[PDB]
Amino acid sequence: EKELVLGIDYGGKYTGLAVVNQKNNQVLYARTVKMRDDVTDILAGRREQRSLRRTLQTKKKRLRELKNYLESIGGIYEESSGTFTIEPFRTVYSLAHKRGYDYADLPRNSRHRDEVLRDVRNVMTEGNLSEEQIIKVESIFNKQYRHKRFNNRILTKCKVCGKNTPLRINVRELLLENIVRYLWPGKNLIDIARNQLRGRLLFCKVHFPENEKYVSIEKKTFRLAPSLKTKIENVLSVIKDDILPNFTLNNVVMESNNFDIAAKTKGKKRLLKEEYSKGHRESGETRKEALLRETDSRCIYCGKGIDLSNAHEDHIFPRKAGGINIFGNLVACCSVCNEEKRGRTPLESGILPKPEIVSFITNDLKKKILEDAQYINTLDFNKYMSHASIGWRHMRDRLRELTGNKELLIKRQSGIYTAYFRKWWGFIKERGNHGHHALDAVILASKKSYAEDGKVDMTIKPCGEDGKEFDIERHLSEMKEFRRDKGGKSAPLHDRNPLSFKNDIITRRFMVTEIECGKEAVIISEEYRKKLTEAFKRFGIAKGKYLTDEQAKDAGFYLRKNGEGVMSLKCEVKGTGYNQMIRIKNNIFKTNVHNVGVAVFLDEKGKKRACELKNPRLSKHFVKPAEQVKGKVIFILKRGNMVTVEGEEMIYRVKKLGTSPVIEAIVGSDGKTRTVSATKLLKI
RNA sequence: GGUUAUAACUGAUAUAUGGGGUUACAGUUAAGGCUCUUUGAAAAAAGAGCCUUAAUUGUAAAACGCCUAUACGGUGAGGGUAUGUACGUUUGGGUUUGUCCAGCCUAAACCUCUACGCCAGAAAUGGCACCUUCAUUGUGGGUUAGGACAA
DNA sequence: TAGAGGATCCCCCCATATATCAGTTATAACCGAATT
DNA sequence: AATTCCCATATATCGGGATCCTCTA
Ligand SMILES: [Zn+2]
Ligand SMILES: [Zn+2]
Repeated sequence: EKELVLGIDYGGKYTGLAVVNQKNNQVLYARTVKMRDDVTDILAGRREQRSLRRTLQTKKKRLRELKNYLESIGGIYEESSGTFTIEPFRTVYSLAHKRGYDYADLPRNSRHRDEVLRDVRNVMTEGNLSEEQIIKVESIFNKQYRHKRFNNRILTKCKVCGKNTPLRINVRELLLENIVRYLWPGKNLIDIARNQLRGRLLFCKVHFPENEKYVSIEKKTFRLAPSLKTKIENVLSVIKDDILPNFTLNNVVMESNNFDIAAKTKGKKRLLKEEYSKGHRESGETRKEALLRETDSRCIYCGKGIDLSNAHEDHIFPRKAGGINIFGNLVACCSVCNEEKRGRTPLESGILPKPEIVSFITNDLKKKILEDAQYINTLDFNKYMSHASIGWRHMRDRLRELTGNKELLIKRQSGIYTAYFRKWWGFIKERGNHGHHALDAVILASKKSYAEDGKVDMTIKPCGEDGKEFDIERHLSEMKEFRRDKGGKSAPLHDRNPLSFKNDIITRRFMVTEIECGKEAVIISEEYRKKLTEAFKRFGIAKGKYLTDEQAKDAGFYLRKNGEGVMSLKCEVKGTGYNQMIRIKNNIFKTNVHNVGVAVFLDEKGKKRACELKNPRLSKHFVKPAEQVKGKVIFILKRGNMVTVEGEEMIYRVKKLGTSPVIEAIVGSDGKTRTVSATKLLKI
């Protein structure tokens, strides 16, 4: 064990860690891990909820300020009605809720701020009011309560010292002198002058000019995405428990992910070198400008005129299920086509692109996605290619900190090299079971010596327990699972969609197109439910599909806005109990953190009894009363607690609380869960 | 090979909004039911009341809590505004708990680093905004749907 | 008539600006250490 | 003092409950 080498295979969702010794190429430890993949969705979803909450708070402040001013100038406000009785004041208050957008100048639910202001001004003028009041009202509409601060944010530290890195927009003079030091390299200097310069220097103002010949340190990485950061931490967690206390580390290698994102994103393998400089976007333009040029500044879906003030970059492939922000996934949507699509497949949406602009597109990738949105699934580009490539740094530094040896050697191995040895030593790369990642890790750590006559040497084969080569299904341990725990204080208290609880039944309103096929029995209406079933049978729609906009209109499901929009139906919500219902203010939500543990106590008679402990943060918000603890509690059960049955010696892990906890064996059981009452269960 | 620079390419974190949708309440309309009164031999019809299901209008709520009233806004009158001020520096605080952190927000004291936006002239910079003082009049403000460890 | 086993049920969407970093591809500049 | 830069198409692809119907002592 003189030389120990650890091989790490970094992947988008699975990472394989293996450590072997180069003395005889013997496998000492090999295990693949599974990283959390819901962090990106959770972080994105949290931001939307936070933005919506802050947006509503600003609306309340704007409405309160407008109401106070309206009352001052002669308005009468009634608390019961909540709005002014006078028509000029009532209209202004009503228009304040939807003030429109003002991020672009003027060249429909959301039309513009100017149109709303013009509508506001017209109703104020008709009310015989002074221009001073109109100006003040307009100022309230355009008033900003929370100022935007995007300048001076996320300051970069210098490579040598800790001083703040100056912004590149005040460095344009310095960057010009960096090229004139030496000596087609003629258009390079033009770029710094006449375009945006986003990105810090990674250096301060005293080392960048003259001390640029400081090539002694690695590229420091200070900022990492939380989803990518927790993926590395989960991998490092496995290393600390097993690799750290068992064996020492002398060398570490990693699989370099040269996915060629600039090449696989266009539906090709590797385009020309000269075509890498010029991307899909037009020269001297943005994504919106480039999208309009390919559509001739019109709309693909409806053909109406599109300007920069209303152009939307739609995702032909919805982001609700999949969705990738590529140039070939966004074409055009002006005001209503985006609203009608609302994040669903165009084939399922039914708003087919007009066959007059598709033939005018010069991009071959756009042809396939528009004809069939499902083609992106068969594309050779995935979001995990960037996930695997991004994050190779900030891992060696953390590895060096954990295991010491700040002078650790870092090497990168390409996937082509490990493929040669895998197919030559007698290994098969199966796209099925995930145990094949530990083997990539072993080939990553294995000594590479061809010798012989140009063929891979057979005496350097990795060894199993004693000499039995390396078997994925025989010489591997259990692959670790990293999941999300909802028992913490950071988990959501309830669902984001309020529910209606009238006459002791949980119901909610759902769109006709949003109703899944085969689940129409929940509709309370005895006439629209039959109509929905008839439409499904007539059009020949299987289970799991929806109704398109054209099909819904032709089936009489469009009597919402003068025959120009789909309606909504009130249907009962399945898979919900009374204990999950919590009422906050006038809203009612369904919760999932209502159970925090199982408490077992002694009854008055003497027999043991089990109850469910409720969340302290939601105890007073429960619609129905719960059951408390009467006798003395002997023990309290919790999630992730190793328990055993009264008539068995196996170890089980509790997954669900309640009077009948659900338990599952740590090793084995083929993933099947076991349900048993807590009375006949004991905690180990 | 490393570092850095210029293009481009995806990946994912904050920020500030524009909508759709959901729920509560209060009106209106349509259709379908249940009762009462009444026209009526009867058939039947009308009026009134209630319910259900759709369409429509307005208003309101959207995590619990914790912290802050020594706080947080409106109006009017002064001053300060690259010599300045914080999105910056230094030491802290709130969220914040069994413990620690992220992300936001913020106090006192300071310009070494970092950043400093809009609307208007014919060189003279004016308004807005920001900061601050005072008076008057209100009850507001921040954070919270993420990650670890421990019980 | 009570509790497990076994079906199937349940979760919010679109977009517009404003900033930033972290990876890849290409070209160019050097720096540097190994290799020849 | 001139040259190499590890050998040498591949790598990446809910959880925590709930009801309903069916068995079992
Ligand atoms: Zn420096
Ligand atoms: Zn359109």
